[PDB]
Amino acid sequence: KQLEGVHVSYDNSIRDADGTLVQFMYGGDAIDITKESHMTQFEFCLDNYYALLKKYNPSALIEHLDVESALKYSKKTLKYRKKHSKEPHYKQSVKYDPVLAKYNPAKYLGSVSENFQDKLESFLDKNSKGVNEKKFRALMQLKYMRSLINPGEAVGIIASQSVGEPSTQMNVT
Amino acid sequence: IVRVPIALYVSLAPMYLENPLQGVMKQHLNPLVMKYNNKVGGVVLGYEGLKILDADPLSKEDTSEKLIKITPDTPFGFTWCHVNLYVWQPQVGDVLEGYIFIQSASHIGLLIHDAFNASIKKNNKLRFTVRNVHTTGRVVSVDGTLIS
Amino acid sequence: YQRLRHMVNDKFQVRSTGPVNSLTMQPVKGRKRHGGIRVGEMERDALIGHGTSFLLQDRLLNSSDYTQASVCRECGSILTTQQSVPRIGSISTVCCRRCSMRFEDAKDSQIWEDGQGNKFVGGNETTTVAIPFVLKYLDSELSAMGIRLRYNVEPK
Amino acid sequence: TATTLNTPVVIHATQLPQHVSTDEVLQFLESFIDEKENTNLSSSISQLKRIQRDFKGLP
Amino acid sequence: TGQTPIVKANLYDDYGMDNFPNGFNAVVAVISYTGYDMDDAMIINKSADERGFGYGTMYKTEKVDLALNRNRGDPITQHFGFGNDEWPKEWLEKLDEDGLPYIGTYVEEGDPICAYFDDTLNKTKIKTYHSSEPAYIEEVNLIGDESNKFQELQTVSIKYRIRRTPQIGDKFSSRHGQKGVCSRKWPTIDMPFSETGIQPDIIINPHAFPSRMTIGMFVESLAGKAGAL
Amino acid sequence: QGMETSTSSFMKMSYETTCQFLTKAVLDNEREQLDSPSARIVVGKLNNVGTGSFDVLAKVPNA
Amino acid sequence: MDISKPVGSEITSVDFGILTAKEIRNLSAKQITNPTVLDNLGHPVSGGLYDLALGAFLRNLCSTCGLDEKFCPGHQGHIELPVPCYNPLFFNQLYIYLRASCLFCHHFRLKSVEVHRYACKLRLLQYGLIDESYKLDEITLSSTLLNELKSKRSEYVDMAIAKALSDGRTTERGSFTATVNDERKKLVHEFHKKLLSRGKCDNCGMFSPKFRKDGFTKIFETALNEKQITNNRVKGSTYILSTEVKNILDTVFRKEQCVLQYVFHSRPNLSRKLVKADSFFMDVLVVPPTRFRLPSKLGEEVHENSQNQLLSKVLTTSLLIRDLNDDLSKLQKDKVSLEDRRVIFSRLMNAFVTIQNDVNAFIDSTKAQGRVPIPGVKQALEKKEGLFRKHMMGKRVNYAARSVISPDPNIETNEIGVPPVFAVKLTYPEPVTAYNIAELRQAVINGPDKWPGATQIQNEDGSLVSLIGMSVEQRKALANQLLTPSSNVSTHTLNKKVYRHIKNRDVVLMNRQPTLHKASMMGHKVRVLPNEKTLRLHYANTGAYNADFDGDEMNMHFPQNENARAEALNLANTDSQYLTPTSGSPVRGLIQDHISAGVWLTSKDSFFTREQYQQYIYGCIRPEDGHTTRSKIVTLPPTIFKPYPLWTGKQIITTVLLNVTPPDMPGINLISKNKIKNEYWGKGSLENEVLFKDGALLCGILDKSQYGASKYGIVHSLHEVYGPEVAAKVLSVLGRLFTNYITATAFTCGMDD
Amino acid sequence: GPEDFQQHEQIRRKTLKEKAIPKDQRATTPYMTKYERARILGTRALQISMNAPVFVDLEGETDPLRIAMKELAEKKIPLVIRRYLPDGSFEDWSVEELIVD
DNA sequence: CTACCGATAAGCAGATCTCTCGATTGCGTATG
DNA sequence: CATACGCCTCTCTGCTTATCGGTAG
RNA sequence: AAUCGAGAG
Ligand SMILES: [Mg+2]
Ligand SMILES: [Zn+2]
Ligand SMILES: [Zn+2]
Ligand SMILES: [Zn+2]
Repeated sequence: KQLEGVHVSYDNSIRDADGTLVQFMYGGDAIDITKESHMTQFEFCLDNYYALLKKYNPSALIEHLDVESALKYSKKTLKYRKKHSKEPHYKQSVKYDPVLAKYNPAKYLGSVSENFQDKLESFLDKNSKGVNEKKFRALMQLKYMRSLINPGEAVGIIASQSVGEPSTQMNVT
Repeated sequence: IVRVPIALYVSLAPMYLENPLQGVMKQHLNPLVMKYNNKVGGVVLGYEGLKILDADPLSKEDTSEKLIKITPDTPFGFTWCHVNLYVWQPQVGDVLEGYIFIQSASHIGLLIHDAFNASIKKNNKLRFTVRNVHTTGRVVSVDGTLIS
Repeated sequence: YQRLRHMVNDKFQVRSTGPVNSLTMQPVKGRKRHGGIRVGEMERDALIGHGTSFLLQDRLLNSSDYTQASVCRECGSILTTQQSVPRIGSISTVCCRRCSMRFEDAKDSQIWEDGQGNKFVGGNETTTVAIPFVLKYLDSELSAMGIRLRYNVEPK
Repeated sequence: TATTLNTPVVIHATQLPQHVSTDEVLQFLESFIDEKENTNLSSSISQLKRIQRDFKGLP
Repeated sequence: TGQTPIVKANLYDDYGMDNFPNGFNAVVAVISYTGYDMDDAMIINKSADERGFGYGTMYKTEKVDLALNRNRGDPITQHFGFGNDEWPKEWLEKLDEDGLPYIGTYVEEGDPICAYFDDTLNKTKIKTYHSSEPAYIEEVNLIGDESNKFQELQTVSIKYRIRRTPQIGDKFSSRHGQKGVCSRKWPTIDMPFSETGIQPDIIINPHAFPSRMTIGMFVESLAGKAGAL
Repeated sequence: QGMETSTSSFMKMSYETTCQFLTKAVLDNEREQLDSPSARIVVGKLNNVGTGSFDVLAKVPNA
Repeated sequence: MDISKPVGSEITSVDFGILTAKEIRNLSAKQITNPTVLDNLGHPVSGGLYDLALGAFLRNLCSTCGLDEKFCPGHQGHIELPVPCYNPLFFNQLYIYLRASCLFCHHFRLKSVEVHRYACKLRLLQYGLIDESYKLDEITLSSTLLNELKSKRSEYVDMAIAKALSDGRTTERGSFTATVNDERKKLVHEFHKKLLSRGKCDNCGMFSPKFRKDGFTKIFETALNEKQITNNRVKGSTYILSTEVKNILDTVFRKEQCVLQYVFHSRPNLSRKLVKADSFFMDVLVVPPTRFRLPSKLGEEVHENSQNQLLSKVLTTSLLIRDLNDDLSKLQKDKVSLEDRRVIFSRLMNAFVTIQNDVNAFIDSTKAQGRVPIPGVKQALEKKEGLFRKHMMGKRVNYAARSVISPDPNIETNEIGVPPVFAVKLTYPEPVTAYNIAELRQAVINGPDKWPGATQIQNEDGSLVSLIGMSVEQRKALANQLLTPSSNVSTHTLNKKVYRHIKNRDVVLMNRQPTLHKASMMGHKVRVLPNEKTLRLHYANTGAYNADFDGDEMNMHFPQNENARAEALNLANTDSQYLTPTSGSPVRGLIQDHISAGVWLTSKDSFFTREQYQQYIYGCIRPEDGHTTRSKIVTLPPTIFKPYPLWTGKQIITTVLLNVTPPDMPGINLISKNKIKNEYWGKGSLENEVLFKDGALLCGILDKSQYGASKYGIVHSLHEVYGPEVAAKVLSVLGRLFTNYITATAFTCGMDD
Repeated sequence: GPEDFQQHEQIRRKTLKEKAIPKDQRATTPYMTKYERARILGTRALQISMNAPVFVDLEGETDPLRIAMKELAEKKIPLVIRRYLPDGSFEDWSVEELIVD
């Protein structure tokens, strides 16, 4: 009854129908729960790259987009975080923010989450095979672009159902 | 005979989505011609300068393509429109020139202005005054009063 | 093997149209009366979660109690309106009661008469909207409690 | 009759009426059916031929 | 048509429940063959169904008490029968001479049940059957009063009959909680057969047994085959 | 108690204690803005979540 | 609703309000005079509760509208009760405002400086200024000092609002949000608490008497104190009438109009209407129309409406007090029987109590007193069985069926088995066009019995025609004259609508209560079957609906407009919901017997000859029904060449994929496992893992883990690679494959197992 | 009387003009979301059903929803979506401007 | 000294899917 | 003895309210 | 129409 109105705005932020804002990103990444099926399944993604291309056509989904600024700022911020290395969160600077915060995740290619980038680079450290890191990276980024919750998705209803329906199958309480 | 630019919110038929000017005129104006309309009153005659509005705020004028807003329930679209009504206006106390069609002792059956019905009551070219106007009847009409 | 008494001839039901509840103009309850089946609160909430909005509007307004009521644009109320009794050859007109005064009190055509014979001139500014009949019932039950509801129409 | 499909929702007026001149009378008489028919309502638009002759000649 | 259970308890005879057979001894095949019975459904034999398997009727009583208006000395305003007014002969085609219907007449919606000439309205009044289920009449019991004072006839009790043959969607259940709606009348040419030459009249899935854990059904199948043999 | 401070009075009234939320809305002369999904269902307006989050126009071809 | 009668106007908001006592009098079509609802002869009685002025009643032309029972919408009337009655809704607000009021000076028993502080704060909060309302408390730093404080605070607030309006942080209507609402309610609550705490009035110095209450419609006051009277004298459980409380409140509200406008208006009052304290008192009741108070015939018994009962009771007490006033004037001239005059005055007081309690009963059933109690207006819309929940959130609907469900593995997984009886009853109004007359004329010819057919034909003028009682030649004339030009000028943009039967073209809504999650209500393309009267459902949807076949039934709603058709076909259709948004795990897939048959067909020990292999593939696929992609079935090389050509089950799965999967697309190179440990197959077995490649199965076995309630399976990867549509078709094709297979090599269980 | 209507009209038109986005500042998704796709198809279907003009050959079609899907494939649909924002603003993306899937 | 108030255990108001059948409906006393 | 007209006792949250004293005018 | 009773998933 309370969450029945909250729904993703066309700004990728979720906010109840009175306008008040609850979150700026769904979970912090704007990643659709249904569509996040194999985002981190990079081995399957690589094994199927050539089949996945026929649906993530770059030449059909590149013109009406910007493909430079988001990736450039992404590399900039990635290097920034890498250089700062490990230090307690209250000491680290905030000179650089997540890319989706500044760049539209649905208009600017490469504007993706931070866990996604870390795991993608970690599994790209395999160096085992055509298919090259550039084409694989571009296709994974287009996958992330197509894996975003559409605006107006009844996210509040969906969350209320996801937290109530499993409760049918139910020393601290 | 006066011109009244009015703004109306008239629905549009999906059948006329390829001719909106005619789809507005033939659907909301011809049913107003020669009818006592509660904005002017006289026999509405002429629909000059019909301009269809545009639901796009940043729409430069003179454009031959316009937007029509579609109701969420039905395919019929609504919009605002502008047109000069250009309508006569006979009222009480105005000189009226008429003719007599068929003479009756109780209520003369006559068509004023060669087309418009009327009658002459009991207690009451020619330039006769007007006491009242009959528009709740079958046709547009006005009785005759000859007291002076 | 036992043949149970829950046979399918006592369980199936379909309605296209039929009887409606008089005070809500919604389909009646029950099978033996040829009524409807309730799409409840949980089903409505499920229909919202899908985002299928017109499904929700069809299963909660369009096919239950959709009525082309009349609302006074000047007044802002639904159930204060009334048809005008026609004179000889006239055409009946929809007119307001709250927004109308007596032609008798104030000292041509803008005068309308009700059935009892009184003559009024006044709030002849009612439009037609699309509301559930449960809205009119709720409006009546609120007005009987001393509460007014002004409804704002998009075109004024 | 007179449902939405044949009735404006509202005919709110924007300005006060203005009259015309005599040179706007004989323009409408000679250039209306030229711009309209050069249906069933035609049984109610025939009276314009009567209105034209009132301001043109002898009825 | 009911049958005694071959696999009966000893108390089926101490209490004497042979007077009310609630079912029949069906040849059950625990087989996954048709696909039309996986979750909880089951399949009957079309031929067996057509030879009287599980047939039954339904009986419905409808009181036709005509004292709905008269009250304790008020005149009898309605008498069963036909008056000297206009009444189409299609009514008599279904109605007996006295206004009550015959026995064993096929009745549907809109058919008259009983007619009577109403005194005040000077017109015969019929009554119609209220159900979308075609029916046959069983009896018409006239009803009087037990007081020493005698009256007219105003109450009649009618019993109806309808053929409730077992169609797909009906629930048949074993005696071990293995309920399941009939999902299709499988034609006997399509049914599986054995060397002996019998198509089982009931097909149930084996996957109903693991989760439900009814070995009683298996041992009842075994005991039933042994006892019939 | 956790939904007292919400602009949609229809949501609260449909939820529970319809009377108390009705008094709190009539007394402050709150103008229910008809934007929560419950208010839309109360009045009969197309819901704005999903296929009601936008509008639809029609490009005519002629002036 | 109808799609060919659009509505020009539309509601855009709604604002509550108090129904003023004089507008109803202006509105009302008739007063209510006598309690007796009806006389004999079956006729209405003038001045009763069934007047013709309040609406049509049983073929009685409405004396107000003049229309009949099918067209009279009802007309409200009013009952004029003499003594004003407390409105039971606002009793607590009436008590709060009456209390903490000084009838002596006609002001609140609180400092005017603090009262103006609260009023300024509230007028700031009306525009959403939250920080300004808190920095207003920085001016605190006797008449001259107090007036200086008032002037500076009001000037500051006016400047703050001017700055906010100029910058754009507000508009003319005001800025109202959840945070502003919280702040405003918090401030109002603290203001009421501070107001109802003071002792003697601080604006004059005079004590005022206290009040009490024994609940609702029960008003009393008290007497002063032995020391208070001395304080009052140097400064200078009685019952209270409702009119007395009203007269007390009128003055103080006229005095405090400023604070009351900033309390009784959460939005900036544009209408600048006053706040009249008579709003708390119902001087005149409203009677709902006869349309809303009609009785019903449950056979011969007729029940009088309970609203009529309570209104006639209120009117009985009204006539009692009115006719008691007639004899109170009899003792007015003879002022010598004052004792009996006081007796009937106590009688008048008790009649006041009774009428106030009667209106309290008429509004809230519990706010009555006395111990079956008749429902009141509040009780009519309060709870689950009230009005909001039972008739506005969820309503019974037309064009919706219901029946027991049964399985049918021979319908596509996006389909449902519609019985013939529904298919001749559920309908859909198809407006006739030149692309429909081929089939719509045929539906009209066939009529309401022969599916596909039609039940009604809705004429161009909106009139309806029924085909139920017509002949073949008559319906032939109607169909041949179905589409024709309309000579009516008004309906020159409308065409005939045919209420055609539900074909297989359409889509339907299915719902198995309780609807725990959104996936339990999807859309299915209808397939019409000439079998028994039950809905037939594929097996994969049993997981989504949590549905069994042990006697389950589920509602089947038929969308009646293209908006809803396209809604259910694209956003809610069962194929577009392969996974659930609970955790992104799959929810669809074959369930038990197809899985156990897969463990056998994909077993390494199973080979199939040329004939058996080709039969299985064709029965599974049927290219004539669109399951293929190459316009001709393709094949595979047999595994074995000598002595004779044999195949394998894994090859059967491989060619099934190759036939459903779109061409010129690499097959699913998948690596996963299943629920079967290697040691079960014997030493050296590698069946625990499945090795798909180029659209071919090469190791392990298919299982539940690759189709059903398990992740990272073959159907899950087919979903991930070709969308959900191809995964749905794979589910369907495997359902028709493991079915026709299990007929040939059946599966059983017994005591030996 | 007439002039107050002009004041209302000017106020509403100026508010509408200020709410909108000037055809080039719009920064919403270029992808057509599923909800927009569904409603676009349905509204076009309804318009065709009420006999609105159709530009593509029916190919022996009977279903207006199928015809609308064919139009969307051809992209000859005269229909403009208008994405409203939290506070309320417009972005009148037309048909041949969005990328589907 | 006492009022202003800031905080100390108790009374009450309101909570706790859809469906199909069937049966029955409070009494006392006053006039004819 | 029919007919007709009214009086009558086995949950939990969260806000109604405490008795008294701390402490600056 | 409510109350009570029997059941279905
Ligand atoms: Mg079940
Ligand atoms: Zn009004
Ligand atoms: Zn009426
Ligand atoms: Zn005072």
